[PDB]
Amino acid sequence: MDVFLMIRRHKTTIFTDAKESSTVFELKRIVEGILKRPPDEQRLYKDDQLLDDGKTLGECGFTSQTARPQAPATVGLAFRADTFEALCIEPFSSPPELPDVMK
Amino acid sequence: MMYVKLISSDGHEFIVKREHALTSGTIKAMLSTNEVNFREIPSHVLSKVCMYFTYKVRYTNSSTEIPEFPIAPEIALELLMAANFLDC
Amino acid sequence: VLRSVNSREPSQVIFCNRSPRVVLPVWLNFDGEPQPYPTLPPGTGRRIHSYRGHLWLFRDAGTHDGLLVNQTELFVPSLNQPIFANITLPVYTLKERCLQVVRSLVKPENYRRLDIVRSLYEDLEDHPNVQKDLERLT
Ligand SMILES: Cc1ncsc1-c1ccc(CNC(=O)[C@@H]2C[C@@H](O)CN2C(=O)c2cccc(N)c2C)cc1
Repeated sequence: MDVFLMIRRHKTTIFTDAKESSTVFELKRIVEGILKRPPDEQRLYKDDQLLDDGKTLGECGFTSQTARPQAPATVGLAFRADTFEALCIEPFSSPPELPDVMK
Repeated sequence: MMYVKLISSDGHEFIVKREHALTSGTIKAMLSTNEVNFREIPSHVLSKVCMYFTYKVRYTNSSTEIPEFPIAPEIALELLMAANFLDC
Repeated sequence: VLRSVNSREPSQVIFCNRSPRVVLPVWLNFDGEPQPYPTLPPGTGRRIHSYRGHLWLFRDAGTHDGLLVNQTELFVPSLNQPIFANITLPVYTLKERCLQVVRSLVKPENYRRLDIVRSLYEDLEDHPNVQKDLERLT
């Protein structure tokens, strides 16, 4: 079962998919191939919860029916500087006010 | 390589599969160092464009029962402007 | 050209709406004129009486947005057990989906008041319609 995600850190957003049966560590290996930082220098989060390496994405609550192509689930990411930085995700820009003609 | 970077007007960096980004003729032309800057497309719009790529690849021919692609009213005009520029 | 054949050979069909839209079935008569039929709510099915060689198309009842039937535009009942007509949403282009959302929020008299290029005002005004889809025809 495929799950569709947004792996987010600061102003970086990775759009990727993974199997529900795949692990948190295997997702760090995906991040490594893109951002060139090893899994030991990474922390993955579901909201404020730190995810354990050996757990499947499905056990972590990333399911095919919630982590959808058109509405992907967010995975937080923090790197180790050696100490890990606090989890920080920059919000996307705010949409302008609806035009009078649209309200 | 396998991924490309799409940067919004407000500096958000969106990393997507090259094959997903190449679905847009505009992006394909802009790529040909695996990075494209969109000076007029803000993050609340570009994030939706990336979600569309995933949706299109997943649901094109087919597996049956396609869900609606959602667009909040507040983003609709700017997303229309971007879809028109990107030929999406 | 695009018209039903007067076969007079009955063919039972299941119109199965697997879209989140209210569906308008449209029968193309013997002169090729579109005849609207009763609507189908979102996830409903109807066992209907049609004929071999008769032509049908399916639209969103409120906006006339194009729908697919058995992954194509036109449905022709064949020799029968009823023939299953699976009505679904197409994967609309992002531009077409955006045009659909804008049209649902703005009155046609107010399209001109939007701060967009003229070509987009024309795209908004060129709302889906059966007649334009029928022509062509090629
Ligand atoms: C209940 C429902 N919900 C959605 S649609 C729908 C519905 C309702 C009634 C019918 C009855 N079947 C037909 O009217 C078929 C259909 C076509 O094949 C034309 N046709 C003919 O009897 C026919 C034949 C010759 C000439 C002409 N002029 C007609 C109308 C069918 C569908």
